[PDB]
Amino acid sequence: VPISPIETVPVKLKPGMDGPKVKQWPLTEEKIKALVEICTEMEKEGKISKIGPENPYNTPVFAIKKKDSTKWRKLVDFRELNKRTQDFWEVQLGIPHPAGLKKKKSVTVLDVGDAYFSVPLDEDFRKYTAFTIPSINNETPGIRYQYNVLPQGWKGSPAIFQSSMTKILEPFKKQNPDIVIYQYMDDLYVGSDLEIGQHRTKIEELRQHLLRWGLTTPDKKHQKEPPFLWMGYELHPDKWTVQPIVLPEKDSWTVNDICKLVGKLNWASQIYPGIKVRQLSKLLRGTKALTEVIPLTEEAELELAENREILKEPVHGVYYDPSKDLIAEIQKQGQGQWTYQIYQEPFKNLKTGKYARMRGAHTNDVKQLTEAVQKITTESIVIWGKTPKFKLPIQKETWETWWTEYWQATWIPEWEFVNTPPLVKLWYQLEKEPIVGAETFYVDGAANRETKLGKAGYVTNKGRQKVVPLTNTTNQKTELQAIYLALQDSGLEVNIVTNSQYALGIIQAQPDKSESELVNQIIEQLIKKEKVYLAWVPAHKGIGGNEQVDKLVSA
Amino acid sequence: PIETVPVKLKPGMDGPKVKQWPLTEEKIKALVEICTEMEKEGKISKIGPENPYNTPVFAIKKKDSTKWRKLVDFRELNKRTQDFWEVQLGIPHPAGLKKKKSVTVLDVGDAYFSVPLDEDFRKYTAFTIPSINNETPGIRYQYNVLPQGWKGSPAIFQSSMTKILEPFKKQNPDIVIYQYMDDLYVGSDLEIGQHRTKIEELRQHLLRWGLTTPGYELHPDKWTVQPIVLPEKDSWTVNDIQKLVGKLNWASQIYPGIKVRQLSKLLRGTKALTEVIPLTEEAELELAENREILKEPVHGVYYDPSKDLIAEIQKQGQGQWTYQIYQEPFKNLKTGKYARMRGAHTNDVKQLTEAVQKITTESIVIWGKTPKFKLPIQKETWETWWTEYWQATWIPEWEFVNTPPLVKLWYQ
DNA sequence: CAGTCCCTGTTCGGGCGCC
RNA sequence: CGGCGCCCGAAACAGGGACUG
Ligand SMILES: Cc1ccnc2c1NC(=O)c1cccnc1N2C1CC1
Ligand SMILES: [Ca+2]
Repeated sequence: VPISPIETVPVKLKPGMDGPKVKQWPLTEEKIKALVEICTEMEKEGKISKIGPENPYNTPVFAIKKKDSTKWRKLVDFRELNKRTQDFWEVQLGIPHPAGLKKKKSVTVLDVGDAYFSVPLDEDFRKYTAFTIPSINNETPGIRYQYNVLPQGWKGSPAIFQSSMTKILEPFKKQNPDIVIYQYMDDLYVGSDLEIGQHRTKIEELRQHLLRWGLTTPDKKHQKEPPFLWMGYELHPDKWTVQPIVLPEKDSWTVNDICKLVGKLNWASQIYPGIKVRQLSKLLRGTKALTEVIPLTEEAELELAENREILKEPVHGVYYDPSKDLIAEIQKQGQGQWTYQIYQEPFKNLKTGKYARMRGAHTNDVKQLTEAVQKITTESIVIWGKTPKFKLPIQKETWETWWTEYWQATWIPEWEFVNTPPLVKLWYQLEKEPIVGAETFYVDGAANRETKLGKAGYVTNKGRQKVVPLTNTTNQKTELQAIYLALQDSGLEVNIVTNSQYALGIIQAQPDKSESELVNQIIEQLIKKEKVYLAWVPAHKGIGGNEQVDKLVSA
Repeated sequence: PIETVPVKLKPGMDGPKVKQWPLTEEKIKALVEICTEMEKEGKISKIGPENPYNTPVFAIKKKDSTKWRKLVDFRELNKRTQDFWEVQLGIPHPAGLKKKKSVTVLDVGDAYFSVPLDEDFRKYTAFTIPSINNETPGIRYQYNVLPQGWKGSPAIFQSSMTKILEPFKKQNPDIVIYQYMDDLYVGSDLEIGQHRTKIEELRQHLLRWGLTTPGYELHPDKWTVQPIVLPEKDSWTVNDIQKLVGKLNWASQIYPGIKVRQLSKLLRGTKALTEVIPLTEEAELELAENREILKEPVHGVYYDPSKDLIAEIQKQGQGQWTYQIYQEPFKNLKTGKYARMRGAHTNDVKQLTEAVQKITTESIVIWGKTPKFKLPIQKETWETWWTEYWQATWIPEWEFVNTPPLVKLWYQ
């Protein structure tokens, strides 16, 4: 007889499959002599066993190495067993963001020893565990065994640990509604608004409750060490910050440097406001080797400069106070880059961030704001579980004009104006109705699929015509191209008739910026006009001067 | 201690493994207070990591209700139980339900918790109650009884339901009763006074047989179809004749007898958009003859039961939305328009959510099937907020579309 | 009726940053 | 090796336009 710690979790095999038999793959020759003994340790503690006839099971060893150890850590590879083992619902859905924690008076961290080996493997699954690895080099053929606990590198270990651990803590919590626990791996972080010593009452009173299930918590544990360093963060019960950032000063710039660079700025962006990555990010376009050599443009360095000075001074985030409202404020940083701050008490921030992502071939600021406001709402719901009151560089009339006109369903939740230039504006509007006494430019374009050659031009009610030859073009660009002419050659008010559904789809969404230089020019002409009514007709219906401009260019 | 109808995932496919989307603290609370209670009742019970299946859940308040309703998005399961419900047990769709002067929708879903559910199937009802900020891991349950909103639940309860209802149906032969998931559609030509009484009356029949029921009225006889219509004009500008011709050109994919020839010819030279050109009689008569072909039906448009319904919604502005239901392009089963819905003039996402529901509802009263939506919205916008405005116990299917407007011409 | 292109957007894949 | 965030690519996927007798 062995003994029985804590409730066991049923584990099956992917139906119609069975345990593995495998040959070894290389691992370093030195550290491996120690376990020949260590296995004999575990038999007596309950972590191992053996049987002769029953195991058609053998497993190899493949590893990854770690820095910062005062002792060496053993391992075994079940990878063959893994692939054959049922899937689980993973318990780590990701980790909480610091800015989402409520402020707690007292916060301690207990580190669970023998964490994976303190958990019983499923009785009936135990069998599949049998394994063998080289003695020192090797001499005689060998022997084998089975696992009585959660094996290192097994698929179910973290999941089964995590769920079991949770099950244990549950009765403590109900008897302690106002304590707060959080579990990451084998570390527990406990906290309370109780008085400092009586908090330590419950710290032991809980180490009791963990042992009662066989879970060991030493006193090398530190209440006096916080800040705790966990995943790039420094956490004190009153305030939090990111772990220290090292910015490469290297004169030699390879694309892998900029990459490591950007990720750091972006990671910095959760706390330090105003980080901009745009110009540094331009370098990455269409490059073959991650080892390639790339130069820094003047813009990217001027930005990198502005960015370097922000990191100069330190900064810290606060925690969330459920009693008080959430406030999110966005500033336009230009070049489709955006920054936002989310705070509760003015000038003390919970967190920051950027939204730089340029979405679509042609876009505008209202759209891009709308997007940022959405990135932020989601982030806010993940973290605080509510939507912020939004502070925005946009006139309530600017916005009302856009969303109500736009063809798409679009929304910003409850939000108010902050007059903080640059203010977001709409750079032009198309008329909804024909413009009296404006010249009417009928435009068409055509190109030939084979030769990639074409012409773009127009006819007007006044007799004015134009046709321009164009080389290496497409049917679409000529249709865009004719509209461009019609803008150039027209007065401040003008009507344009186009038969391009394509062209019309673009212009009507009132882009203020485009990838396409031709659209940018159209835009630029568009902003200069006073009144533009742009209309569509079906091709080849024998319409208007549409038939006429069709003949001119298809010829 | 009663039998349990076994259930199986149609061949080849596994249980739904779909992720739980983030919830508001508001709604996470309502589920916790709802689930602990449903557990105490042994309706659901806690589960472990050995069960790797998940369906998303959230919560809603039904229209005009301050009470929180739990909602599971079983869409994925229902796709994976599907051969079971469609092929095994059919539910005849009353063609009259749609003709009734009034139709009430009663929420009967609670009754389903009576019947137990097949123990081999229960691992497929797994859902996570999420935590704010990932502070706790999820509280995971699975359904022991017949889960609300699953397509098998109203099926397996079909027998038990038909029983409890036969008295009323027998005593009231002229009243029509349909059932689509957690909802029961009940309608009659009785004056609303004797109707509302007959509904309460219907409430007891299930109230005394062990059911609870958390206005509901529809008026299908009044449901109007939005026909295509050419503007009424005194005098026509060039621009008018053009928008007209283009629209007519569109319409002719739908009605083939349309001809634009004489109306087309009116535009002949290169003329200012705003000059007023008079309608020749020969065209004037063709257009009016066109206006005719546009009051008619469309040859060969009829509902075909096997095909899915498809709904397209357009934002027309100033609080209006148009929609069309069809199974194959240009053959439309119904067309319509909405205005002054909640959110009109303030929140588009709210209005469209409202819109999707009103459309889904008619879709169920008429063909007894929910449509697949083409939603005029960016994925993330809809996906971020739709859950706030949702007042229905079902969840139609949707995909996201962008059309710069040349299809806007459904409405003037 | 099918098969060429042109254009745009949305999956995915890469590779950083934090484990 | 997985999670989250991100930047890029489009070799691919999808939608819509347009031509080919
Ligand atoms: C790393 C971590 C992750 C999640 N929550 C916490 C912590 N540790 C803390 O440092 C912490 C700090 C302040 C408030 N809550 C904290 N806690 C909660 C337990 C009291
Ligand atoms: Ca043409």
